[PDB]
Amino acid sequence: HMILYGTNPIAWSNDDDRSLGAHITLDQCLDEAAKIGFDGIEKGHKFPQEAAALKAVLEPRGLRYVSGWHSLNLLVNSVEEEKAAMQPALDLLKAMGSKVIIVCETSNAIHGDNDKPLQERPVLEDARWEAFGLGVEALAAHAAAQGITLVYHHHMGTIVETEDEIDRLMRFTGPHTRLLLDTGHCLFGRGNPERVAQKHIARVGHIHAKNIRRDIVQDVRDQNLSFLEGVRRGVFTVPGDTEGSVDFVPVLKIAAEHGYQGWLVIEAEQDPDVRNPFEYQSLGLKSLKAFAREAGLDK
Ligand SMILES: [Co+2]
Ligand SMILES: [Co+2]
Ligand SMILES: [Co+2]
Repeated sequence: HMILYGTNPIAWSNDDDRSLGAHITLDQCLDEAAKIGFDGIEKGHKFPQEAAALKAVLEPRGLRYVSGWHSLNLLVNSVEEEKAAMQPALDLLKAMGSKVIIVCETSNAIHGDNDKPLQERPVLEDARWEAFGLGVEALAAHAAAQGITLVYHHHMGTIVETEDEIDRLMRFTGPHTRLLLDTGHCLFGRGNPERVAQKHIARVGHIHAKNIRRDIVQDVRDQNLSFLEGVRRGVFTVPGDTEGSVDFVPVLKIAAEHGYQGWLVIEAEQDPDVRNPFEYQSLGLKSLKAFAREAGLDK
């Protein structure tokens, strides 16, 4: 299949606040992801990191290793220091047959800081954008020569959150650097997911189909809450949730018309005690397959 459907384990156990879903084992997360019908799953903090041990848990379940998140520190480290820091993840992705590496500059990110409101998130100095993009494209070209496509995950609480900052990254990068379009983080950052698709679909190498609850997002803006406070309150949900705001079909229709191939990943951090991972991820996969069908992306 050219279009593959994945999930992300943070719907079961959160990476940034490990108390969320701490009670859910790796076995429960992988068992349920396989039963629901996902073709594969992305890396989470409970995952093994040796290729032989990671195959031992994913192959019996029929799950492919979609990719793994890898933090960048180009704002405080050199490019060479970051090529070294990135190589271990490239070795695992290659050994696992993965074609993509997910990256995001977190040196000064605040999404993992429970005490810091999202409005206090870092903004990259205007002068630094060109050098930062050159460091990103250098890492992208390093990975591409090893057969791995680099996709940058724009994220709340980081220097790349707004739609205009997604444009600036895409202007100061290329050709190997690709965008990971996360529809949840895009709309949360006041961007328009459909408009971002129109501009950058040709450079999109990975897609996260994440929904948002508009009422909860407005609470995070009015009360000036942190990123993780929002997650615990339900800022994110899955495609198909009536409480969501993201219009997925127009995004997938743009991807269909430009011949996108690769993964569509249901990613929805929530409090798993209140938002049962099996129920919401099940609704996400069903709804996202139907949306992709309606958009002409999956036939
Ligand atoms: Co080149
Ligand atoms: Co995140
Ligand atoms: Co994402």
